[PDB]
Order: sequence, then structure tokens, then C-alpha cells
Amino acid sequence: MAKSYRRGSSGKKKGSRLWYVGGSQF
Amino acid sequence: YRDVISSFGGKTSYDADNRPLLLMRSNFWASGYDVDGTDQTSLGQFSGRVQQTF
Amino acid sequence: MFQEFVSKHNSPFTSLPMVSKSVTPSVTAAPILSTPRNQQVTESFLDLTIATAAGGIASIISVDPSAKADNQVFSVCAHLTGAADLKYWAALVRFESATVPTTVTPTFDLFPIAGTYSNGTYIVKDCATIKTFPNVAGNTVYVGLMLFSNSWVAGKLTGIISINQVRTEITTLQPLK
Amino acid sequence: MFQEFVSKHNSPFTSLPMVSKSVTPSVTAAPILSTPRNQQVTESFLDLTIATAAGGIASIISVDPSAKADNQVFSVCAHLTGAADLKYWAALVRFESATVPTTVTPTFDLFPIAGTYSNGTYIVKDCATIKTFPNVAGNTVYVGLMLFSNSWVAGKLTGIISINQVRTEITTLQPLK
Amino acid sequence: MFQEFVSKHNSPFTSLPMVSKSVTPSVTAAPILSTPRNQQVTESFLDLTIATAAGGIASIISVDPSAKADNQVFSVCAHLTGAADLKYWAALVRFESATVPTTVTPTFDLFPIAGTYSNGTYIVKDCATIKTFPNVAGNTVYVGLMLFSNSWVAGKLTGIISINQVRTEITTLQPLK
Amino acid sequence: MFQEFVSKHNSPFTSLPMVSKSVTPSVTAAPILSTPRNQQVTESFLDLTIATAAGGIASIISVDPSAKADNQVFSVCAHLTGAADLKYWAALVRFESATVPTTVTPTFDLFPIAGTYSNGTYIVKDCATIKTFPNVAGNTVYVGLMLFSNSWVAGKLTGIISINQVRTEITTLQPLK
Amino acid sequence: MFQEFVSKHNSPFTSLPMVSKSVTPSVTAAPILSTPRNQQVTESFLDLTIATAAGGIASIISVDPSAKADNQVFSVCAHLTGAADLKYWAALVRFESATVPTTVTPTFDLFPIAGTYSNGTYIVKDCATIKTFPNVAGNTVYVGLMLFSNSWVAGKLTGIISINQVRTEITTLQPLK
DNA sequence: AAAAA
DNA sequence: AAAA
Repeated sequence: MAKSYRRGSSGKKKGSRLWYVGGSQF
Repeated sequence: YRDVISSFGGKTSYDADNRPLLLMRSNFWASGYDVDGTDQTSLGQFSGRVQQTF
Repeated sequence: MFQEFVSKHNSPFTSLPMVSKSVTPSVTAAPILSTPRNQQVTESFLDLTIATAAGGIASIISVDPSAKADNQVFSVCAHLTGAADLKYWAALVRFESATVPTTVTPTFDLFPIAGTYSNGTYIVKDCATIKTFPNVAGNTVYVGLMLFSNSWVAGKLTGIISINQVRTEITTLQPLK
Repeated sequence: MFQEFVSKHNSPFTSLPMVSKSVTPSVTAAPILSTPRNQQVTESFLDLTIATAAGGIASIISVDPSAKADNQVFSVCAHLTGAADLKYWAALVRFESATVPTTVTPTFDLFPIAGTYSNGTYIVKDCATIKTFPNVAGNTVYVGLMLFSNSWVAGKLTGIISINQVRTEITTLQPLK
Repeated sequence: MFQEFVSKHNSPFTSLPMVSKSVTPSVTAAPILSTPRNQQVTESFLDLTIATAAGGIASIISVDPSAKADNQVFSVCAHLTGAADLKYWAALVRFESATVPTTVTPTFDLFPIAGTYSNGTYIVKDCATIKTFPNVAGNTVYVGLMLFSNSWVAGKLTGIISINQVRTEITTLQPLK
Repeated sequence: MFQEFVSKHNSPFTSLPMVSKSVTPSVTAAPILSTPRNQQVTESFLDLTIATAAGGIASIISVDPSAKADNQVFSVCAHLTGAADLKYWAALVRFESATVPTTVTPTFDLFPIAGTYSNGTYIVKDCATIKTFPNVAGNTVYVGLMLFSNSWVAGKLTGIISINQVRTEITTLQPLK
Repeated sequence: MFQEFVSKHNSPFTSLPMVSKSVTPSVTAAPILSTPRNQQVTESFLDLTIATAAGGIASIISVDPSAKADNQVFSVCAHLTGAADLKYWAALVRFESATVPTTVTPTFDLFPIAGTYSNGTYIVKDCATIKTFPNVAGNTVYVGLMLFSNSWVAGKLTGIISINQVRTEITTLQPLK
């Protein structure tokens, strides 16, 4: 009954990477 | 260790560093619907239940 | 557990100050403890002095004539007590008059009310349905609680009495709504 | 909070005037306080004088034969009290006769009723289901409240008793409807 | 207002005649006031004479074995009273035997029941769920109300007791249906 | 049978230790037994000594100002008892002050509460709706249970009192959910 | 009418045999009448002898740790009575210990319970919600009914007490299903 | 592969 | 060469 404003917390990522924790993290 | 080798342009098998082999990953979101109360006290409140097939 | 959001006799949000007075029970001229006011009321007494006589006393409200509907619900809650046993019982009363009354008319209608009475303490939280249209045009209907006894015992009484007329309903906070 | 719009023993809109009389309890000829009338009734007493005897007394109504249905609900509300302890108990009664009765027939059926009894004050607001079709053709069924004691104590009693037969239902004002 | 069409302990449509008898309370041989009969029963007493002893007395019904279902509901309503204080309490009882019993077996199960007890008057309208399948094959289960006291006081008792087994349900007239 | 998952006065999960103190009832300066704390509280007493005077005593909580809503439900459960009869009655109280109070203000509002009172034992499990917005800006509203008597009897009292404010609800295990 | 298939304190299907014992009330070492057992229990007493002292006695069960859920409902039903007045009151108790206890720990939590108390007879059918997770790891939580008095009177008591923990629900026969 | 399909 |  409500797709966009109930699924996810932000928009789609089309740009540079933001987070670097030292490797893969899942 | 496998990240250091990857920066040089090489690669390591999963037997080199003794790591498990990933076969498949699945990602989905779970949704549902709402149920309405119909008695004197709960007329106007709702309860949500989540049921998603995958 | 869940809350019970359902009750009888929703009470007024403000109460009258505690007072003291002396009355004499009467059969045809039962006195009224306070001046009747519109719809709900709640009052408490520090010392209510009753003389030895036969009859009753009443606490009365004035019925609201707006929202034309013959059948309406009236509720009551009272914890009257004392130091001795005065040998009394209680019931609801309905009567009407053309002016503001200080007593009860000789003719009236009684409605059964179920409470508790151990020795001289009376507690009740009951309600009933009473007609509100006047029988004779130009009159105002009055409803209240009457304490009746065939032979009163001289003594003093204290407690609290509250009357409500269900013409509207009160909303409350329900955290799950 | 919300109002409870649900109750037992909806009461008649008019009540009989308060009276006084003297009765003698009987086992096979239990007296009736007033002339039975159709369906509901409510009455109050200023002084009911009971002599020392064994048996019971009853307040009786006449069952409405219209709206053919064998099983119907009967309700009661009464706050009987006095100055002394008379050592009595109460229950519902069913009996039938071919004419208007002044007493109760020797054979009758009793239905348990749960109330309150501290010393000599009895209060109850219970109800029960009773068959209405007569056992013998040409008779009229009677239902009421009976006060029974194996050994009555001489004294005087006062209170109010109300009986109702649920053949129809009463509507009231619900502000949210 | 609306009628409450919901109640505990629907009562039998016919009652046994009032009787009088004398019993002696026992701990291992508690007597039975009447011959047990199938499913519901209701009885009243004019004078029940109890001697000074220790133990209990019971009014018993026989469980209906048809409609195979282990868990069933049993209800009770009783207004026992008297002239003096006999210092007793009550609870439900379950026991079984291979023949029609005149007393209660030494081994039995008790179920708590919540009523009212002012001085010597007991009133209750409670109900409970009890297993109905016999523990030993070839026996019949019995359920009833037992009055127990560690030291009875010599005296006489009067009242009415009713027991019901909920194997079926009773329909009543609902005017709005 | 099914469980009733619905009740009045859900109780706090922790209780204060039992204490003993002596108080003097007052009409305009009614003392407070303990320091008021936010929302719910429950306390028990081993010996509460009351001197001969006129007035009342109260157990008070402080209303939570968050979750802005004028009308909210307050509940109470208390089993106060003693060795003698102190001739008192109880009701809910509402008052406000600009600082943490040790007594009750001369002006307050009373709300009827229906319980049980046999000789000197008081038991109640009632609830009511009370406004929470202060009448004068900069004050804090206080709600509690007050025991009032026109003439106290010197003696000692013991029991337990619990107060709750319904700002949120408590969940419990329902096996069928 | 219809059956009420909804009740508080569903009772165990088997009860312990009636016993007799003597206890001494204590404030910090309140004795336990029987060895605690898992979840529900019901017991009856023929003569419980209480000496003159100050403190309380308790009947305790052991909380079932399976079906991990912090909040659960506990119910109680008890009809304790006697020949004299012992001047006591009752409430629920929660405490925990690392071993099987014979007494109650000095520190415990009390939960208000609303019943009836005329002279020395106590009847109650209430229930409450209590947390079940232990505060200190490696302990077992215990819940029961405690009778407390600031000054006990020497005497003997008799009655029946039943405790239940709502971890599962019981089904019953509904003829209309 | 958190970010409507 | 980086959005590694």
C-alpha cells in the first residue's frame, strides 16, 4: 500500500563510494 | 591477505587463505497489510502483519 | 495486560468544595442538599447532620433539554459512610417542577439501584436509563440520588456523591490508537 | 473513557407509589404483595410488617403470551433492608393458575439467584432464562421474586423491588452513533 | 440500554421440591444429600440439620458420558444461609466410582471457587473446567459442590443449590435478531 | 476456558520496601506519606500510626508531562486493613503546586471511587479519567489516593497501595497469538 | 442465554491432598507451606496453626523458564477462612534464589491484589502480570501468595489456595463451534 | 544489493 | 587508476 516511503531510508546511489571500513563487511 | 594480492593485479583461490566459497546471495524486502478493529474499544485502531513470499 | 477503556459513570473534571449542613428527612417535602445545576455534578460532605424522622434526602441535578432525545442514561457513584448505623437505603429519583426547587415533589418515580451496604457504609457505581421529556409542558425534569429510611437514627454522615447525565461522551488517551 | 451501554434489568419508566401492608409468610399459601400486572413492574415499601411464621412472600408479574417463544429472559433488582435481622433468603419463582391469584400455588419451580446479604440487607441485579409456555392448557404463567425463611423473625421491612420480562428491547441515546 | 445475553450457570427449567434431612459431616465418608442424576440439577432445603463433627457434605451430579470430550465446563449457583454461624467454606469436588454412591470416596480433587461469605451466608455464581474421562476404566465421574469445615457447629441450614454441566447450550429470545 | 487478557490497574514491576511512620490527619495540610515520583508507584506499610484528628492523608504521584494529551486514565488498587475500626472513606485527589510538596494544597478536586468496606478493611480496583494540563502555568499536577474521615480514631494501619498513570501500555504473553 | 467461555485463573486438573501443619510468621524468613513445584498448583488445609508473631506466610510455585518471554500473567484463587479473626491481609510476592527455598528472601516485590474480607474470611479471583527473567544470572524466580499481618492472633485456619502461571492455554468444549 | 518497480 |  506504500512502496517508496516505506522501503529504504534514502535514494539510489549513483556516485562515488562513501564508506571505507577496511574491506568487505556485508 | 587477499586484498593485498588483489591490489597488485593477481588473485587467490579460496584454498589459499582457507576461506568459505560463496555460492549465492539473495536480498528482498518484506511487506504486509493491516487489520481493522470493529468493536467499541478498538474501533479506529489498526494492527499490521508482515507476510512475504521469497 | 490490556487496559479496560470502558467504564460506567465518567466523572466531572471539577468537584465542589466540602461543606457541612443539617437536614431533616421528609416524606412529601424531601430536602435538596444543594442548588441543582446543569448536567453533571460531584460534591463531598464533612459532616451531614440528620435528625430523627421518616422520609428521605436527595442530591439533584437539572436535566439538559438540548439534543432532543427521550431516552438517556444517568449514572451515579457514591461512598457514603459514618460512625454509626442509620438504617437507610438508596435509589434514583425522577421528578419535575415549573420552578427551581428546594425540595422534592410529593409524586416521583423511583429506579432500582444495586450497590453495597455492610453496616452503615454505602458504595455504588450503577447506571440506568430514564425518560427526559416532561409530562406537563413548561416544566423541567430533575434526576438525582435519594437516601430513604422508614425510621432514621440521629447522627452525622460523611462521604462523596457524583451524578452524571450521558448527553455527550469523553475521549481519553489510548496509546495504541 | 467510553460508556458501558450494556446492562442487566432495564427498569420500567414509571414506578408505583410507596405503600405499607402486613403479611404472614406461608409454605403452601405464600401471599402476593400486589395484584400482578402485565410484564414489568417496580414497587417500593415504607413499612412491610412480617409476623413470626415459616414460609415465603412474593412479588409477582403476569407473563405476556404474545410473541410466541418458549424461552425468555427475566431480570430482577431489589434493595431490601430493615432495622433488624430477619434471617431470610431469596430466589426466583415460577407458577401458573387458571385465574388471577392472590397467593402462590403449593407447587412451584425455583431458580437460583446470586446477590449480596451482609446482615439483613439484600441487594441483587441478576437475571435468568425461564420457559413461558404453560404446562396445562388454559393457564397463565406467573414469575416473580420470593423471599423464603425457615423461621421468620417478627419485624418490619422496607426497600424497593423491580421485575422485568425481556420481550422487547429499549433504545438509548448514543452520542457517537 | 442493551440486554446482556451472556451469563454463567444457565439454570435447569425445573426444580426439585423442598425437603428436610439430617446429615453428619465426614472426612472420608462425606454424605450425599440426594441421589445423583444425569447432568443438571437444582434443589432447595427447608431445614438441613448438621451435627457437630469434622468433614464435609456434598450435592452431586453424574457426568454425561456422551459427546466424547475430555474438557468441559461445570457451573454452580447457591445461596445457603441460616440463623447462626457454622464456620464453613465451599469448593468443587470431583470423584468417580464403579457404582451409584451414597457418599464421597476418600480420594478426590478440589477446585477453587470464589463466592461471598459475610457471617454464615454463602453466595456464589462461579464456574470451572474439569476433565470428564475416567482415570480407571469402567467407572463414572461425579462432580458437585462440597461444604467443608474443620470443626462444624451444631445447627440448621436452609437455601438452594444448583449444578449444571455444559454439554449443550440454551437459546433465548433476542428481539433484535 | 480462555484467559481474560484485560484488566484495570496494571501494576509496576517493582515495589518499595515496607516502612513504618506516624502521621496526623489535616484538613488544609493533609500530609503525604512518601516523596512523589514520576508516574506509577506501589508501597506497603507495616504499621501506619494515625492520631486522633480530622482531615485526610494521601499517597501521591507526579504526573508525567510528556506525550501532550489533556485527558488520561489513572488507576488504583489498595488493600488497607487494621485491627480496629477507624471510620474512614477514600477517594481520588488532584492538585498542583510549583514545587515538590510534602502536604496537599487547601484546594483540590475529588473523584468518586467505588470499593468495598466491611468493618475497617478497604479494597478497591477502580480507575478514572483526569485532566493533566495545569490550570496555572509553571506548575506540576499531582494525583493520588486520599483517605478522609470527619473524626479519626487513634490506631495503627497496615496494607498496600498502588497507583498507575496510563501513558503507555504493557504487553504480555498470549500463547495463541 | 449464552455461556461465558472467558475466565480468570483456569485451575489445575488435579489437587494435592488435604494436610495440617504449624507455622510461625516471620518478616525476613517467611516460611513456605509446601515444596515449590513447576507452574500451577492447588492445595487445601484442614488445620493451619499460626502462632502469635509478626510477618507473613506464603504458598510458592517455581516459574517455568521455557518459552522465553519476560512478561507473563499469574492468577490466584483462594477461599481462606477460620473460626476467629486473625487480622491479616494478602498480596502477591516475587523473589528469586539460587537453590530450592524453604523460606522467603528478605528482599521481595509485592503486587496489589483485590479480594473480599468480611471478618476473617478472604476470597479472591484476581490476576496480574509479573516479569519472569531473573535479575541475577543463575537464579530461579518464585511467585506465590503471601498473607501478611503486623500482629497475628494465635489461632487455626482452613481453606484452599490455587496458583497458576499462564504459559499455555486450555481448550474446552464449545457446543456451537 | 538498503534505497518503489 | 580509482567510485580499491
